[PDB]
Amino acid sequence: LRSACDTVDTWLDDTAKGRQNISPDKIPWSALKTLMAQSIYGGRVDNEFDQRLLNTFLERLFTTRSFDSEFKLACKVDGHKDIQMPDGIRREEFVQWVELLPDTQTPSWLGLPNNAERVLLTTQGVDMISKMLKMQ
Amino acid sequence: KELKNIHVCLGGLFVPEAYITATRQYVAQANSWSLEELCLEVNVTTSQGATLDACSFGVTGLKLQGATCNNNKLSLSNAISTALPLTQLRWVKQTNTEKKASVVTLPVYLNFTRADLIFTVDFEIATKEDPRSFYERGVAVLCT
Repeated sequence: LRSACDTVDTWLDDTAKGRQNISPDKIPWSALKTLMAQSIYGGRVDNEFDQRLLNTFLERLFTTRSFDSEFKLACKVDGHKDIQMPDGIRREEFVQWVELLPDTQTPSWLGLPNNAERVLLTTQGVDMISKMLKMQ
Repeated sequence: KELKNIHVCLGGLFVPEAYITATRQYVAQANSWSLEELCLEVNVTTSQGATLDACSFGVTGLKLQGATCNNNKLSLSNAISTALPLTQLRWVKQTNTEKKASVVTLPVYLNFTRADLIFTVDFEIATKEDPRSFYERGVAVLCT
């Protein structure tokens, strides 16, 4: 994450040469995506299908469309509702958006099927029973 | 010669990857081609015991994870594993015409741990299913 933050700052400063408002289409999306595809979060990947998955997220999230009003971070999490991109221009607006996220996270937030947590949740529930019983 | 006509459970084989290479080497030998010149076409049958072409091989026990196969057209599924009755692995001369904008390459792992890749299959998706959704949901095929 820190390396990705430095890369974002390095290339944004390179393009926006001391300016107040850089055009979204002038943001170096190719530089940011490739460096994260190959070096940052990419250097750990030793699997082509995991590499393709990493490329898929980077291609979806880092474009000029991310600055549009109706950008969609996730689609159809619960079948009907989905997560919208906040229309913020300042940091505090984004932090407010994060704090207003519901406590109803499902693996569909991650692009996974909602049944991915079924076995994992079931084991923990049995694990909680075993731990409670042991302390009795 | 009867080794070609017998259906094979890839999970049972000790080295399933070598069987994939052997079938690729078998077809290129008859047609005097190179192994790089053969691409793997996959056909899934409703029932086992179907007509086996000269350049085709029957494989049993493949399990589709996160999707269903219907008429060689994958659709996303909310089930965990879908059994593939009989998968025909057919080797054909490569024509390097790229993808088809509705084709997903699915990894075929040996078991549920997905620690060992055996080979890759190409399927055609159906409806408006985004191929990227197949990538994000971890759609794959298991040998056992």
